Amino acid sequence: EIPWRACAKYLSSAGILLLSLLVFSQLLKHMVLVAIDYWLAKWTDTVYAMVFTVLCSLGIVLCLVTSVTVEWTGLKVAKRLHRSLLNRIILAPMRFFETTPLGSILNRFSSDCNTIDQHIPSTLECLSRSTLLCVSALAVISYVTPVFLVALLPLAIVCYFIQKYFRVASRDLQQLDDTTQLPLLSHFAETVEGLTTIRAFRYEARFQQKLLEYTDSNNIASLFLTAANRWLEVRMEYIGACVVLIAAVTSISNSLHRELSAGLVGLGLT
Amino acid sequence: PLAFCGSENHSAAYRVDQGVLNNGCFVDALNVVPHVFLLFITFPILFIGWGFPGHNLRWILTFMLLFVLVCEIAEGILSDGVTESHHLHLYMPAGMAFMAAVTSVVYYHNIETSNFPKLLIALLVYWTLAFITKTIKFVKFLDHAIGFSQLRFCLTGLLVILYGMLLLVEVNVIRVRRYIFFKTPREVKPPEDLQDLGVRFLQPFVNLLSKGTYWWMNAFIKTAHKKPIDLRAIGKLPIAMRALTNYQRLCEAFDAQVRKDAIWQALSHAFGRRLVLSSTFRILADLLGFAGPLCIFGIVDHLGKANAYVLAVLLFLALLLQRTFLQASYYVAIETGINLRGAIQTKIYNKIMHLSTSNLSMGEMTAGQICNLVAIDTNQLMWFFFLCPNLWAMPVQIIVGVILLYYILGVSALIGAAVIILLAPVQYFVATKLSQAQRSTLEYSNERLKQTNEMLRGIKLLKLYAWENIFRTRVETTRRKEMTSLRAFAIYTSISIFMNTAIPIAAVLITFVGHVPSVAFASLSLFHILVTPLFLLSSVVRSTVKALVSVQKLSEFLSSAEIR
Amino acid sequence: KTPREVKPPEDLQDLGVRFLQPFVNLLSKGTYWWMNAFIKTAHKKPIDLR
Amino acid sequence: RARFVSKKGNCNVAHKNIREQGRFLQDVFTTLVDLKWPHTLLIFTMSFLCSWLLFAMAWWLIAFAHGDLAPSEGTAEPCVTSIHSFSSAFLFSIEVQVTIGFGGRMVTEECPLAILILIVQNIVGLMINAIMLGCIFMKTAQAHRRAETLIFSKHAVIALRHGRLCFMLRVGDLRKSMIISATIHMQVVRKTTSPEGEVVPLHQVDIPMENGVGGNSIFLVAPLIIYHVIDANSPLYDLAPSDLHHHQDLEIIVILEGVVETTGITTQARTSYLADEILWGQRFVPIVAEEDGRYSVDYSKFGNTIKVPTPLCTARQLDEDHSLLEAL
Amino acid sequence: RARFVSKKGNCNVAHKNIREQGRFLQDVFTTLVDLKWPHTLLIFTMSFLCSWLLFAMAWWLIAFAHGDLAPSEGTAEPCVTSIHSFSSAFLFSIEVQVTIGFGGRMVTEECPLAILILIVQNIVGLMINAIMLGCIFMKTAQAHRRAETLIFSKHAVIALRHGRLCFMLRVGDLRKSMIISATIHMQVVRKTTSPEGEVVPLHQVDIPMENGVGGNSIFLVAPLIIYHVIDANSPLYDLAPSDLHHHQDLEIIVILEGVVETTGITTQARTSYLADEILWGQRFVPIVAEEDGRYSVDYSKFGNTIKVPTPLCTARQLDEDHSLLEAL
Ligand SMILES: Nc1ncnc2c1ncn2[C@@H]1O[C@H](COP(=O)(O)OP(=O)(O)OP(=O)(O)O)[C@@H](O)[C@H]1O
Ligand SMILES: Nc1ncnc2c1ncn2[C@@H]1O[C@H](COP(=O)(O)OP(=O)(O)OP(=O)(O)O)[C@@H](O)[C@H]1O
Repeated sequence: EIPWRACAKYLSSAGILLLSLLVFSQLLKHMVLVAIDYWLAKWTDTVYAMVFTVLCSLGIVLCLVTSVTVEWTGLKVAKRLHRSLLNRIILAPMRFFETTPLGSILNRFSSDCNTIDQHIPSTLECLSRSTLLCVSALAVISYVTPVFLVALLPLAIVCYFIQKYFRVASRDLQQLDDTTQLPLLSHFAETVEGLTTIRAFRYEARFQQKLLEYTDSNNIASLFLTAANRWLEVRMEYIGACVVLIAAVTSISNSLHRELSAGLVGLGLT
Repeated sequence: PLAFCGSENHSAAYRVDQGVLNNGCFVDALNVVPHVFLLFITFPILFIGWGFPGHNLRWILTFMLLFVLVCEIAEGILSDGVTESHHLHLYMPAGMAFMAAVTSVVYYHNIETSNFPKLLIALLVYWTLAFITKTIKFVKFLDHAIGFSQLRFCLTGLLVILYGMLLLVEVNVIRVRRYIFFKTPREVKPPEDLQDLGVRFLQPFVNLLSKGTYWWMNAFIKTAHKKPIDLRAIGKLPIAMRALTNYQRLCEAFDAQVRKDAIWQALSHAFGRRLVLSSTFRILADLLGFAGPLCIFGIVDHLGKANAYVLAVLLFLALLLQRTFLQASYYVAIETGINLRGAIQTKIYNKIMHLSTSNLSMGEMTAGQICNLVAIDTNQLMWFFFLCPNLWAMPVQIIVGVILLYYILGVSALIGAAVIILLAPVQYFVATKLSQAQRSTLEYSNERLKQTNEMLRGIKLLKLYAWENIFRTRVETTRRKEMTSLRAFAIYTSISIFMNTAIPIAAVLITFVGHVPSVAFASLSLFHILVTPLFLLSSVVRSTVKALVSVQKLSEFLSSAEIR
Repeated sequence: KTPREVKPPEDLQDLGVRFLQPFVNLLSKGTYWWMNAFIKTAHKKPIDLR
Repeated sequence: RARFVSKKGNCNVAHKNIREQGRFLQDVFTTLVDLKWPHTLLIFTMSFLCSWLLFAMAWWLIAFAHGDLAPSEGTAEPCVTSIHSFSSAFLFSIEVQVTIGFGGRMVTEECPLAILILIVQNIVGLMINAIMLGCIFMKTAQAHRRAETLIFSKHAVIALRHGRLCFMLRVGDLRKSMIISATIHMQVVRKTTSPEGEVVPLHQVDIPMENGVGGNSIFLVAPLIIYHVIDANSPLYDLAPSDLHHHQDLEIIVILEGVVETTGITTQARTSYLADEILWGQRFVPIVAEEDGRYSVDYSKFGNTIKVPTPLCTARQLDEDHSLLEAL
Repeated sequence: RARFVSKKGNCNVAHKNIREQGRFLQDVFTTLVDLKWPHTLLIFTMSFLCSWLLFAMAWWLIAFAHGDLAPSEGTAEPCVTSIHSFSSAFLFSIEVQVTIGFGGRMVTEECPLAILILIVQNIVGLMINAIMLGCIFMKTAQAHRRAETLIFSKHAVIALRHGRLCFMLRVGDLRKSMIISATIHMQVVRKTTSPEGEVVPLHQVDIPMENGVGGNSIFLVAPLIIYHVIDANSPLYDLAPSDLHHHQDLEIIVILEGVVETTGITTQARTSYLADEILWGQRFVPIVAEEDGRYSVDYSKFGNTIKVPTPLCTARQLDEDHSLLEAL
């Protein structure tokens, strides 16, 4: 919904050819990872050796094109963003400037564009590799033991429901973190811009206490954030452990009872 | 069927008594009586509600006991595979022990609220019973047994020692609370409830278990569905939040000054123990998790021609503890980051209150960057001390990985490890290169910030004098310099990303070609596990660079002229 | 949680002055057991308009 | 702005950080009595289960130590006749403690230790049985089943009586069973302040009911009206219409205490009225009529009232204008 | 200088030479009820043991008089089947009186005297069982488990209320279970003297609580403050600050009496305050706050007070200076 649209405009800032190159790169990359090692499974029971090596080479070159595409699209998006925003902003009439407070409209160049242009590619590649290795290994453990899918289906539902639960918690949380973080910068701007007056009134201890309170507030908000994040972390981890156990048990039972090239068993369990 | 240790007349002449305690069946059964006793004496007085010194030691004992009882259940179910009557005396006692330990846990938790420790000494007599029975089993297990399962011997003595240490914990809590017949309870001054006073949000009142698994945080989130959270609907501080932290930082800076009579030295001297604690968590964790591939090899080769089941569920338990320890490692460090953030904001603000105006009027510092440092420097140091423990953690991990390769299937000619061995120079080089670029990137960012700030301050002047094309393209030049520097930065980070993800396939190729079943794929599994930390190290080194430069700017600011 | 509890006119709308079937069950609504009760007093006491 | 006591007697106040712990081993009985039926049931059932299983393990262990499961040689006589499985010892424990004792499995003189176990299990069985039965008794003699039938109109009205402006409310008892020494304690509560300045959040003033004797006992057979005459000593003597509203700090706690007829024990019902529920200027319509040779309490329209105007000022200003009109 | 009643309700007075003896055979039940649990347990257990052993000796003696232990000739049938040892007769007595009756050892028609013994043991068993069960009941329905939760601050404060100098103290109830007809009897005790001269060591004057009605009942849900207004009729009307101290013969006995909600029985808590514990010139800080949709009784800082000055003279001299300032 909203995430789809926001990410779509983000990538829209990039050329459609970047979408093609990125997607093909990720997919072919990790599908070749799966290919080469699941086909090493066929190696544990030379010709296969040499083509194994050429599969390795394909993997490495495809990783390189992948990462290069990642960095280049991040940079192109950032460039289009900063230029277009700066243009549209300076071109706004005086009604906006006199109506809107400067700190807000300023922060989007100050910290928001900073966030974008030097943290988006990191997070995007983290998410991309994570989710693609994930879905790939899911499909593969399903394949090596076709029994596993029946166990997989309810687990995915549990994941979906509890993660939507955590997200409906974390949205309110992160909003609270934002609104508890703003008065820090506000009081700092006040402190510096009216520093002479404060020294004159000799009330320094008062604003010191006020800032102590503000900082304590931000800290408690962040601790809320962390507690929530770690709770979801724990729950999802235990889901993953259950997954591992199911796969291992199913594979062992099937293989030693109904032989299936136990190399495949090791493969699924890893 | 379902006989205790029952088989045909050959073993129906086993329950005979040629010496009562000489019958293994008999001591095996006697070792159930205590667990029965507790499990049935405590349930009612637990369902009444359901329907403290020496916390840490007691719980370490209890969880070690948990692990070894799981091991004993495994051993029992395994050793029952040779008979054909399913004599269940091998494991049934260990299952009752599992349940009884769990009940002891939950019971003492629900008694720790209102401890009537004369009601708690039921545990005293109980652990005495269990200890006695297990000592009897061990003693009579010296002789009268083939001891062909030496693991049986070790686990038996092990449980004996654990029950003994538990008893010692019990006499500790007794003495401290001398109540039983003594007059002095040395009763209490619990800050957990008292010092909290009713407004708090943290772990201390929660048990070590939740302190690892966030059950209280589960409750906290529970309301966030039924009702939108609010700032009044928020817990308060711990009594040691950001004031005792600031005092400790001042005192540690005083100690470091007496030593002197950069700021990293003072920070470390003030702070390093909690960091090395989080690290120790990370090390124990990833070292345990490092016994993952061993389970894989065992799986495959045990299948080659049933102990693979228990071995796999052993890996299951291993990963359970593994990630519940990763959580401890991570949370300690994020908590560290919060404390340092508060303390540094305090200290910076004090410097502000002592800032000389002329310093702001004439030269180096402008309000913009003075607030931008606390806005961004602090976030970056926070993130640096998120990635803090991983740094000291990985080398210990990589060394154990190499040693294992030398002792595992790649025993010799595993040469592919030399690839990652040579990788660390590539990492440090990309590091110093990103560092060379980062200063220019940061100075250009600051220039552009000064640009836009100054611009939109008197934006009406610009709208009036028609100088906005002029100033806008002037800023565009700065943004172009920043774009170029960030472009080099992006090239370098992409180089790091590719090298990161590229060296594992290099390693697997080189190893598997080095030869010219389980071995190859088990090593490949270890290689997955070993490339896991590198993917994060990619950003670890970036955050390292940025934190270095950021603290440089910090010390730059702290050394300013002060009104006095 | 929601009983969707009630608004029974059979008792409420009657208010205490009524003579008919609704409060009686379908069975009596076919067999006049309530009317049996009504006649029951007509032996022991002469009926009146009040 | 919470209600002190719910319109159904719930004391809507949490404790939040009692200092000390509970009762050493007596709180068990009290906390046991007042408790949801299925939970208490389950507790007793599971007590019987654990008592049976514990001695079951005991008897089984004794038979096994006597070397009585293996041999069946015919010569050696058991501690207890004819037990061969833990199931047997469990059946035996049930037979013993429930005092059934079929006879197929029976204690023998061959084990005096077994005789000790028998004595122990019988004593424990009698003790646990008496405890369970005393608890079941004092639970089945429970009160507050009647305290729900003691009803109170959702509204209270004020009107003029004896030329005086008195706060009223109708009381209701639905059971024909009678309450003894039914006593009323109307009690107004608010955050009030002494002249010296101290304020207490839930201050409590026992507002006296107007009784011809002056006492607080009533005799409730037909649901009647309780009322207070607002005198210059009553705190409500500064009250005015339109001062009452759901955002006016004000509430009058109504307490009903008496003895149940069948069970000589005492029960208490509570109801409360904050400012808005106190309807100004009405009168509860008489729900009683002389039935045909009977008194007809039309329990329908129970709390239905009727509006009547009144001097819309404080009883203070009432006495002010009254003195001005009488000394004229 | 002892405390009349301990700060926890202990009546710290010994009797020392009661003239007469106790109750002939009824004091057994009363002295049995209120008594430490293990002692009562042991008494009942040992009653069952002696009842079993006595009839065990009886049955054994009967079998031995019937000439039933020696012969085993097969012809003569026993008084009771298959007993050969005193252990047998003891098992039989347990089976009989506990109503188990396995059957392997069974009464026979061959001895009518044995039938008499059976009847006797059954009657005695039922009588003793009912006695034990009535005692266990009235013990498990015991009070004063609640009377420990009824808490009282370690200090009492005086202050000015309504321009008057009134002695106060906060009361506390920790259980959500409610007390019915909670009644207060503050009672000052000292060694006072009539004008004619007679002095009595522990003289007792019921000092009345200030209640809007005047009665002594309260409605304790949130732990509130009990207070006495010191009038010229109150004995404390000659009290002054700095007259109070732990060596000043003075003490005010506080009595709380009401009905337990679950058990219709009545309990009483006691607390006392001698001169020093009566803090002069303070006010108990309000431990209640309007919680989020609730009333928050912060039970922490329960008896924590706050110091406030005051005219440091007797309520006597208070009215003296007040009359001098009002008639001016
Ligand atoms: N919050 C509380 N909850 C329950 N009982 C309490 C509480 N505070 C005190 N008490 C009990 O009341 C009795 C007298 O109270 P006291 O006024 O001495 O409290 P205190 O010792 O001063 O503690 P605090 O300073 O918290 O009030 C003590 O025996 C104590 O057990
Ligand atoms: N010390 C005592 N302890 C208990 N009861 C007593 C005591 N003294 C008298 N009584 C009882 O009080 C009742 C009336 O008391 P009374 O004043 O007659 O005592 P008394 O016979 O004069 O003995 P004394 O001269 O010791 O007081 C008598 O029935 C007696 O049983």
